[PDB]
Amino acid sequence: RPQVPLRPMTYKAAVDLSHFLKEKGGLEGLIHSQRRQDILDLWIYHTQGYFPDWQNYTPGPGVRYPLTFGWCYKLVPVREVLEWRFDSRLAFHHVARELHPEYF
Amino acid sequence: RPQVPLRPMTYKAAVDLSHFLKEKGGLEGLIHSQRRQDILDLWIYHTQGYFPDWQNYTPGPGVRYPLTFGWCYKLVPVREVLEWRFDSRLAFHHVARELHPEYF
Amino acid sequence: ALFVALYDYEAITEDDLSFHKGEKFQILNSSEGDWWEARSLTTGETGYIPSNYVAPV
Amino acid sequence: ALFVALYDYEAITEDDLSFHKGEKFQILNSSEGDWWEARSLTTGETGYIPSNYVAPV
Ligand code: PBM
Ligand code: PBM
Repeated sequence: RPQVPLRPMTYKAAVDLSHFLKEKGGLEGLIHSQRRQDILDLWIYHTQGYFPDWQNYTPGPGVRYPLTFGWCYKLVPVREVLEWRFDSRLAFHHVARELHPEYF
Repeated sequence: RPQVPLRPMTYKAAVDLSHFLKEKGGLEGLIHSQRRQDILDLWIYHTQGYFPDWQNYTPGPGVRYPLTFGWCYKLVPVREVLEWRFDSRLAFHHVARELHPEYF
Repeated sequence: ALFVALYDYEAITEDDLSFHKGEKFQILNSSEGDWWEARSLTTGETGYIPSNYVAPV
Repeated sequence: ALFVALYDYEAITEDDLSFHKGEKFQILNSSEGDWWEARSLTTGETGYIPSNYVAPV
């Protein structure tokens, strides 16, 4: 089974992936780590073809908001120890672009 | 052609990869690009089994030194445009740790 | 020019088309990249498939 | 026992073992982990190899 063709992350792709993982009951609460996340990104990359360079969050401290509008996971402190926290409002409020309009 | 088994990075493996990639000349002077590098790292991950989280460089501006001791490449200017420059003495001097112990 | 699925594919996104090995497709769009827009001959369902997972019939 | 290569390999060091598809091997150790130490029957050289690239002869 070949590595799927590479493609850009999208708003719609980020919304489906978030709901899918939420269904899977994984990231919720899970303590964040570059390794765990790289593992995630690589899985999504292998499986769906979304190049592993989209899951960037905003600079801390506090909650880190996803730059990818449509990705419904934010990082909530619980270096701060962060936990992946689903928030469907991120599919409706591009917080990161307001806090840091420069990235866009 | 399966993704090779994972295997930890080690001074020796970083030193070996440096000379390996030097043999298959191509990085020299090649203009750096996170994408170009992400591609490189994924190739080594599938090919040789080194989880893509080793080739991290120090902050800018100026020359960006490799954080993994053994990796004999640094990013040299000409924001700031960078290139991959093989610097053999990086295997004998952990510059990145000297100048940026915060990452250690 | 029909195509046949060489492997199974399970979409997660909504615009992707899940399919099983042996399923046959008719490509609607293939110039927009390496993820083609295919129509299932079996179900009439349209969506994007990893072009590298299908081969001509 | 003897094993054979399903695909090629290209080592980045002399401590590992490069090879081609079909090369036979004598597994000198496989209790270290997933990268086995073996001897190429087709060259008479020892080095580590990705266990998943070789299958039993
Ligand atoms: C685990 Pb990556 C190729 C930013
Ligand atoms: C290449 Pb020196 C100054 C241990």
